[PDB]
Amino acid sequence: MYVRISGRIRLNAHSLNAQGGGGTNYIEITKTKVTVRTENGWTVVEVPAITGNMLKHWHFVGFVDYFKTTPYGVNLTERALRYNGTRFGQGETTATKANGATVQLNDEATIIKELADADVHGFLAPKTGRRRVSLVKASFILPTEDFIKEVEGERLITAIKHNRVDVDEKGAIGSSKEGTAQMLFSREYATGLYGFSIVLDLGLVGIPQGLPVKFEENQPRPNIVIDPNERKARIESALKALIPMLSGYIGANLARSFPVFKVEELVAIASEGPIPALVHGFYEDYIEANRSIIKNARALGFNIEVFTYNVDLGEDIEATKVSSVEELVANLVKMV
Amino acid sequence: MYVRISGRIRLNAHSLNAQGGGGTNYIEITKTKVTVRTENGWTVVEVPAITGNMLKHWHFVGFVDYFKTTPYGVNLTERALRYNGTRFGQGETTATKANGATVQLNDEATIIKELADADVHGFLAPKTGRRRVSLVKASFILPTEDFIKEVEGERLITAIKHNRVDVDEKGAIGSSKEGTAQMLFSREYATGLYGFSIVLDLGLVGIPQGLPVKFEENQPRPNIVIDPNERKARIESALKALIPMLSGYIGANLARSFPVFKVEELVAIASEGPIPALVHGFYEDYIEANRSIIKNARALGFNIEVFTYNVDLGEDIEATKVSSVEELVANLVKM
Amino acid sequence: MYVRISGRIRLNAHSLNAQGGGGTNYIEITKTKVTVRTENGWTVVEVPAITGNMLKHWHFVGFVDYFKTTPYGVNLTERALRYNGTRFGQGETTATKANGATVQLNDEATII
Amino acid sequence: MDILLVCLRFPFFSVAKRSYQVRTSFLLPPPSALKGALAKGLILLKPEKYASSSLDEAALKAIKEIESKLVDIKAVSVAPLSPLIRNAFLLKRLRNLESGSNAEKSDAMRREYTFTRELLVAYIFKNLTQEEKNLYLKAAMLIDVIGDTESLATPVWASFVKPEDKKAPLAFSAPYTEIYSLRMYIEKMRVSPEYSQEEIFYLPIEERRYKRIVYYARIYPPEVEKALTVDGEVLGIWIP
Amino acid sequence: GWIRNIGRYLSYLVDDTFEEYAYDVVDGIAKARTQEELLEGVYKALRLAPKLKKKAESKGCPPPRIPSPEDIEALEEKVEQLSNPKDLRKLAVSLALWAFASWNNCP
Amino acid sequence: GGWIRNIGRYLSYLVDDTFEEYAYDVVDGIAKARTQEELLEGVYKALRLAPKLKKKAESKGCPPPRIPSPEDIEALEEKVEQLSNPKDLRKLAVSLALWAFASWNNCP
Amino acid sequence: FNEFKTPQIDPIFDLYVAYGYVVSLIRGGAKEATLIPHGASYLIQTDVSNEEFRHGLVDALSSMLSLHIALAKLVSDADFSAGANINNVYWDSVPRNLEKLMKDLEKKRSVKGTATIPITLMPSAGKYMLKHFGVQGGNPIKVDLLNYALAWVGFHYYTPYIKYAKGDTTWIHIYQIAPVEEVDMISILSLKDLKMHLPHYYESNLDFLINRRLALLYHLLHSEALELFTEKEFVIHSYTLERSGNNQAIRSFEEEEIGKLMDFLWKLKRRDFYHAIKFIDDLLKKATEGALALIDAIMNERLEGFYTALKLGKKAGVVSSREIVAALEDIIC
Repeated sequence: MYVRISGRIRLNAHSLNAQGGGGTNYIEITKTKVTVRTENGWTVVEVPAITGNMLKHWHFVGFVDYFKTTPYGVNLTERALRYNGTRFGQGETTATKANGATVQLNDEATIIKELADADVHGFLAPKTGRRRVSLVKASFILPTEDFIKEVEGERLITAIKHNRVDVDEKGAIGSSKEGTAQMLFSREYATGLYGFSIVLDLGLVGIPQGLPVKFEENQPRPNIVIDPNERKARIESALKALIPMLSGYIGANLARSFPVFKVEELVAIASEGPIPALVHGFYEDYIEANRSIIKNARALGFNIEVFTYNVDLGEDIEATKVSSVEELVANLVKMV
Repeated sequence: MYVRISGRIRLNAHSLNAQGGGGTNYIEITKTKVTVRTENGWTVVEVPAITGNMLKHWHFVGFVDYFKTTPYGVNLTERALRYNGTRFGQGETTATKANGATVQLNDEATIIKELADADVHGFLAPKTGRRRVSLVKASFILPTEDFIKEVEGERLITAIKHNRVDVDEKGAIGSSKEGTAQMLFSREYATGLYGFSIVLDLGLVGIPQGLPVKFEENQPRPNIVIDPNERKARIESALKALIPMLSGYIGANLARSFPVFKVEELVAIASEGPIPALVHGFYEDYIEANRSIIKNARALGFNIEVFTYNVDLGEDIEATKVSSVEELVANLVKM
Repeated sequence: MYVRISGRIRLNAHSLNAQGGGGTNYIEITKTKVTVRTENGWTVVEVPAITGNMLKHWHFVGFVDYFKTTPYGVNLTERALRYNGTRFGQGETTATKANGATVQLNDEATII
Repeated sequence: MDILLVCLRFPFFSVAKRSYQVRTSFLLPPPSALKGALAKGLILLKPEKYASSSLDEAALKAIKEIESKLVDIKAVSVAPLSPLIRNAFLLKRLRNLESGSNAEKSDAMRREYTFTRELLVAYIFKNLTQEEKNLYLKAAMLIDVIGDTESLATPVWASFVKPEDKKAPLAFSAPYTEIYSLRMYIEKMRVSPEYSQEEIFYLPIEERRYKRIVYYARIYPPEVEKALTVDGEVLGIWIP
Repeated sequence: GWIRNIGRYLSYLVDDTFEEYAYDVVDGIAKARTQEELLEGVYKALRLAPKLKKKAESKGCPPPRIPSPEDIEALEEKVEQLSNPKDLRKLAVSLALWAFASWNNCP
Repeated sequence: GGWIRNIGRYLSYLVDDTFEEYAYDVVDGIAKARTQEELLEGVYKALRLAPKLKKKAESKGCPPPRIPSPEDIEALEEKVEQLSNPKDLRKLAVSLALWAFASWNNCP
Repeated sequence: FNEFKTPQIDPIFDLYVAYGYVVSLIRGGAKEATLIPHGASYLIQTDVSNEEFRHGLVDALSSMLSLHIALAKLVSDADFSAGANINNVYWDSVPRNLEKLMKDLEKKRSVKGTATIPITLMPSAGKYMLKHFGVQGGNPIKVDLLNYALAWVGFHYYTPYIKYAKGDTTWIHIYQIAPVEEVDMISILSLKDLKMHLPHYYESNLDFLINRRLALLYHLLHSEALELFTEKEFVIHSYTLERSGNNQAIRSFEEEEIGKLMDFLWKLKRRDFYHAIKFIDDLLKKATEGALALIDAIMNERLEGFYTALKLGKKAGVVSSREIVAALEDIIC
C-alpha cells in the first residue's frame, strides 16, 4: 500500500550526521539553511539538520531486522545482514544471498524475488544497467519554522570536548612518540523541535518496473513475481520497521550519545493507492494544510484512512486517534 | 481545459538537477547567473535554477502514474511504464502499447487514439515527419528576484560529504587496492524561495493537431477523434498529475534528500479557449503583471476563471480563494 | 534477551563528568542545551548533565567486576582488567589477554 | 507602417545556433524563432484559416501569410531592455536520430540558456487592415513559449504605433547590410526558418564591465531618424 | 586598527602549541548576524585566558598576552553603530579571519 | 556611558594575578546574566569583595583598587531599570564582564 | 591597413583563428597590429602584406612541426597532436594537415581543400547536426585548411590547457582568454605568455585537477606574466573533454571571468610571495573543499568562503600566515 506520515519530534542532545572524522578534532555536525518569515522578508538561517540518507539507512536496517524474523528472511542479500547500504556497487555482476547462494543481476524480477532489500529500497546495477526506484523516500529532519523563529538564533549547538586515557602498560601517559593516542577532540550536539516526513510505496513491492502488469485475462493484474504471502510479509516487515524509527534508532553515535526522542504529534494517511505527499513538519501551519489536503482527497473519491496522534486535525473527517507508533503500524498492517 | 499556473514556492535542502559527477567525485548542483537590480546597479548573482526538463519529466511521470488507475489506461505505450518516453526515433516506425499492440505511425489521429502519453507530451517520427508538439510546458525553477535582493550575499549552498564504507568479508576496509568500493563524494544542497510557471493545454487533448475542428455540418465542432469518456479521463489524469508536483516529488535524489516542499502562493487561470501565459514567478512584481494581463484578457473577451492561493490579486477581479493544491485540483476537475 | 530500562533518579551535590579544568583552577561541569516546551513556546536552556560515554564506561567497569568472579573471567583484556576504556587503538593488531597471552585481531569471532 | 510593440518579461532564452555537443544559444532571439512563435499564435487562435495534413505545412502556411503582411524579408526586430548574460546549463540530451545506436542513447550535454530580465519585440508591418489588426494584435499575446518547450514566455502589453519620424539611437536589431553606413556586434541569425535564409544581423549589445562583472549592456549606437517611443523613452529602429 | 592584537589572542585557541583546540568560539565569532552573539562569542573566547596562561606557563614558552584594556572599549565603540548586518559581517568574519594567522608564539 | 570601564577595572581584580583572589564564578554569573535580577545579584557578589581586595592591596605594595563610585551604581541601576528585554540585556551584561580579563597594570 | 577579415563560423573557432592571426603577423613582423572585436568576427587591423603574412604563417607551422617531430603514422605528446586532442584519429590527422599546409604554402600555392574541424578547436562542433528532422552522416561541419591551420597555431601558441590522466579516464581542461573592448599586439603577446607546453600532470597526489575552476586557479597561481586584467577587461571561455571508457563528451561549459581571480591573486601576493604560493598549494592539496569555497568566494565576493577555506586548511596542514590574512582583510575593505 501507499502510506504517508508527517509530524513533529522533540529531539535534544544529538550528534547525528557528524562531518569530522573519528580521528579529526572537533567533530562537526551538519547544518542546513532554512527560509523563514520572521514577520518580514524571507530570511535564511543556518540550523543543524539531519540528512535523509541516515533516515533511509535506518529504515533499511529496521526493515531487515523485522524481515529476518519472518520465514521469508532467507531471500535477502548477504550485505543486508551486515547493515551495509552498498547494494550492487560498481565493478560486480553477481551478488550473494543471505544463505550464500549466488544471484544474477540480469532480470529485475529475479532480483526482486530472490532479494528483498533491493525490492523495497530499490537498487542499482551499474555493470548491467538494471535499476529500481526506491519505494521508501525519507525527507530531511528540520526544526519547525515557529521554533527557529522563537529562538531568534541562539546557536542550539553544544560543543562538548572529551578525550581518552590511553596509557602505556607501565602506567605512563605517553606522547605521540610513545605509542598512545591521548588526543583531544570535541563533539557537537543539537536540540530542538524537528519535523519529519517519510513516504512508503509498498503497493509496488514485488513488481518489476519493466513490466508492472501482465494482462493475462485482459485485466489490470499486477505482475507479482513473488508469492502473495511473501509480498504481505514484506509489507508487514516494512511497516513494522517504523517501530524503531520514532524510538531512538535513526542516527549515529548511539553508543555514546543515544539521542533522546519523543514524538509530540503526527498524522498518517493510507489508502492503498495514489496519495498526495503530506506537508513536512518544518512549517508551522502544516496541520491545516494537511487537513485541507486529506479532506479534498477524500472528497475526490479516495478511501483515505487517517490516523492522528496528539492533534485535533479537523475533528469532523474520518480520523482515528492513535496513541503511539506501535498502534499506528498495527492499524497499517490490519488493512493489508 | 486550458490552464496556466504561476506562483512562488518554498523549498530547501534539495539536490535537484545536479551535474552528475560521473567521472568527478564532487557532485555539483546547478549553478546559474541571474541579473538583478541593486539600487542603481545591474549585478549578477550565482544561484541554482532548476531546469524545466526535469519538471516536464516528473509531470509526465505523475500523468502516467495517475493514468494507470483509470480503466482506460490500456491505450498507453509500454515505454511509458518504465518512466521512459523517448517516443521512437529515426529507426522506429511501430508503437508498442502496454498490452503489446502494434500501432502504425501513418497519422497522428490513430497514434493519439492508441497512445495517451504521445497525445499529451507529444512525439515525433523523423522517418515520415508528422511531428506533434507537447501540450504541457514547464518553465525553469529559479529563486525570485525579491529573495535575491533580500539575501544579496550568503552561500545558500551547503556542500555535505557522504562516504560509502565497504568492508571485506570479516572487517577489512580498502581505499584503492583491496578491490572494494569506498568513495567519499560531496553533494551541494540548495535553499531559497523559488518561482515557477506551467502551462497545460488540456483543451487540445484528444484532438489531432492538424485537424483542430471537423467542420462537416457547417458547424466547426472540435475534432474529438477519441472517445469523450476516456478523453475526460485523460483530462482528469493530467490534472491530477500536478498532485505529485507541488508536493516534493520534483527532481532527483529523492531517496536521500526528498526536499521539504511547500507552495507559498499561486495564481491560476482556467478557460475552455486559448489563453495567454501570465508571468514567470521569478519576478517580484509578478502579481501586478498577473492582474494587468488578466484584466486585459477579460476586456478582450476571455471567459477566464481565476483561482488565487495566498495572494490577493486585487478585490475587483473575480478571484476564488484556494486553500491548497488539492483545493485547486478539486476546483479544476469540474470543467 | 533484550532489556530496555528507563526512569527518574535524584542527584544531590554531584560533580559527575566535569571538564577537570586542565589549565584552570576552576573545574567546570559539562553543560548541554535541552529543549523545554514551556507555556510561552519552545525554549532552550543550558543545564549540567552526564554524557552517555561515562555511563557506558561505568557499566563496563561493573560488568568486568562481576565477570572477574565468574570462572570464565580469564577471557578478558589486560586493559579491561585495568579499567581502561580504549579498545584496539591505532597501530596495534594484537590484544593483551587477562591471562597474559596474545590474541590476534584478524578474526572477529576469535576476538569475541 | 503599423508597427506591433510587445513586451516579453521572461527569464531565459532557448534558441540555439547551428551547434552540437555544447549547444550555443543566441544572445537575442532570432527572427525565425519569433516568426515561428507568432505562427503558432495564428495556429491556435484561428485554426479555421490554417488547416494542413501535418503540422509542418500549417506552420509553413502561417509563416507565409505572416511574411505576406510583412514589410520584406527583413523580419521582426528586438530591443534588450535588460543586460544579457550566457547562463550555462547541463541537460540529458538523448541521441537517437543518427545511424544505429538503437533508440535509447542519452548522455549529458550542455545547452546554455541566455538570461534576460526584460525584452521588447517590434514587428514591422505595412498597414494591415483593421479587421485583421485585432487578429494580429491578439496573436501578439499568448506567446507562451520560445525556443524549445523548456523556456516559458509571457507578454506584458501589445500595441500598434507609427515611427513618428523621430531621431533616436537605434536600440533594435538590424541586418548589417544597409546600416553599414551607420563597439559592434554582428553575427549570423537565420532570419528565415527552414521547412523541407541566412543574413548577418547587428545587435545593440556590448561586453563592457563596470566594476568586476561584464554582462551585456546597451551599445549606445549612432542615432537614426526613424524610431519609436515606449514608456517615455524613445529607441531608434531601421525600416526599409 | 586594534585588529592584530586581538587576532594574535584568538590565534592562541587554534595553534597546536595549545593542545585544547578551541574551535567553537571561532565559529561563533565568525557566524555572527547581529550584535549580541558576536559579543557573546568574543566573551567566550576571552574567558579561556587562564587556560592559555597556565598552558604556556606549564610548557615553557612565555605566557600569552591578554588583549590590552585600551582597545577593549574600541571594540564596542564601533560595533554599536553597525546596525546593518551586511557591514557587520566585514568585522565579524575578519575577527576569525585573523584568528588563523601565523602568530609565532613559542620558540 | 564611560562607567563600563570603571566597573570593569574593579571586576578585573577578581581574576588577575598578584591578588590571590581567583573568583571566576562571579565573573561567569555576571556574564551569563539572563535576567536583570540575577545580573544585579552578580554585581552585588562582585562588589562584596571590595574590602577583600582593598585591605590586602596595601599589604602587598600595590595601589588600592579603583572601587566604582556611587555614580557608577546609579548609572548601572538606570540602565538595568530601562532594559526589560533580554536581547540588549545579554550584550549589556557581556560588555562590563569582558573587561575582567585584560592586561591591567595594577601593580607597577 | 590590410585589416584582415576573419571567417564568421563559430565565436570559439572564430576566436582561435583571429587570435592566431596575431602570432602569424608577429612571426612575419607586422608592427602596430590591433584586434577589434565584432561580437564574434574578431577583426584584426594591421599594415602587413599578404606575402609577409604567409611567411609568418609558414614560420609558425615550421616551428610547430619541428616541435611535433620531437616525439613519435606519427603521434606526438604535444599540444596539437595528442595533449589536447581527445580523439585518436586526430593525433595523426592534424600533423598531416599541417604538413600539407606547409607544403602548399612553401610553393606559393593557396590551399584548395576543406577538412573536418575537431571538437578541440570548437566545442560547438561534433559529429551530428540537426538539419530538419534528424542529423547528417559523417561530420557535417568542414573548414578551409588555411583557417584550420591558423586556428591550430593560435590554440597551440596562446591558449593554456591542462591534461589529467588518472588511469583509464582522461580530463582535458581548455581555456581561451577573450578580449572584449580592444587590444594591441603587446597585450595579446602578454596573454600568449600564459601558454605552457606539455601540461600532462597525471600522478595521484595532484588529484585536484578535477573541478575545472580549481584547476585554472592552480595554473594561474604560478603564472606571473602581466597584471593586464586590472587595466583591461577580459573574459574566459573554458570547457572540459572527458574520455571515460572511450566515451568522448563534454560535461562543463561554464563561462567565468578572469579579472577578479587575477586581481585577488595580485592583491594576495603583493605582501608576501614565499607564504603565498606555498599557502595556496598546501590548501589545494589538503583542503579541496576549502579551495572550492575560496574560489566561490572570489567569484562571488563572499565573506564566509574565506573563513571556511582557512578553517579547513588549518584543520589539516595549512600554516595560513599573517601577511596573507592582512592582504585578505585589505581586499575585504
